[PDB]
Amino acid sequence: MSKPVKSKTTGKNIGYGKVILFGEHFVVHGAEAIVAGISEYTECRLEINPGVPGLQVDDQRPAIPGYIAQKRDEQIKAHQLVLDHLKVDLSGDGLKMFIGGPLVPSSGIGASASDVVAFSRALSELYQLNLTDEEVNLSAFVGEGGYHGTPSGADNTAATYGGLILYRRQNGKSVFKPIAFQQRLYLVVVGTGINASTAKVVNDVHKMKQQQPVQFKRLYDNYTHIVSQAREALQKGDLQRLGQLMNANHDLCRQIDVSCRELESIVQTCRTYGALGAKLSGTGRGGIAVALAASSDQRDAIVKGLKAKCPEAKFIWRYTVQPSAA
Ligand SMILES: C[C@@](O)(CCO)CC(=O)[O-]
Repeated sequence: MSKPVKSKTTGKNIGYGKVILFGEHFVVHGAEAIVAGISEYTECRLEINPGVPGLQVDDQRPAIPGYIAQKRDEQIKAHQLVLDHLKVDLSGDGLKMFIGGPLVPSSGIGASASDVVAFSRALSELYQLNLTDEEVNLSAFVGEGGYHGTPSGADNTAATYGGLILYRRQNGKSVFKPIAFQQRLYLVVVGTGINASTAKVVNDVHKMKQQQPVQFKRLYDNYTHIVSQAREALQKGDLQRLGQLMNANHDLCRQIDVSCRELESIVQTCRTYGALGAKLSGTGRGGIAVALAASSDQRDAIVKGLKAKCPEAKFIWRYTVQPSAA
């Protein structure tokens, strides 16, 4: 059982946000996915709470209205899973937790993973556990079990490592590797305000494949071609090509029936206002859409356009993926 070495964290213990750039839904069936850990993050600060047992959560994340209250019971389970995993006993002296960072918690942004990653790093500091990224990622994965469900590993992996990540089901579980990229990704991420059930939509897609094996196989193959090109576009640093491929990916997502009217409105407006590419991101049928801008100034025009002309764009965020290398 781990005992606290520090009385208060002084580090910057964070978990990155996440957007799926390519391959939501198709990844379930063996295709390669591109997941982006964004710069924007959740921070966890910890300090000892002498004589006061348990974990006191001071959650001040800039979450969308109602989100924190909705997710609190899951968060309780999640934090306790991390605490148990790391063998931390708070039955005597507990902990005060402060949760901050600029990441806006909302469905589709991997905010729950960001939370448990930040918490795992903060615990590692306070208890001087010297956790590797691998160990942080596992702690987060375990904790993610407290939210529903089930975690693929993509959210926690993006939250602990950051940057661009190749995600595939291989031999025969989730396999992750970093993607090297030399350019900044200027993203507009848009929340619909609608929460969809990952499990239901995935199972609906499973049923579509069952009902139309030949048609689904074609869409699946069409996807593998897009992500193959997406990888090359990334290696080249051709953002215009990447954007075009994002659009093509969205088209395939509509064909497996994971879009909706609100998402269509957002992507249409994004493209109208000069986005290189725009698509739903993640589960679909609600959640977030993601648009790629060529620059920061061109991102301004898209945000302007969405605010003015797209009422379905309930929440609008400027997110960035920092380059991995010089
Ligand atoms: C729909 C899906 O591809 C992404 C949901 O965030 C499911 C998964 O990858 O486990």
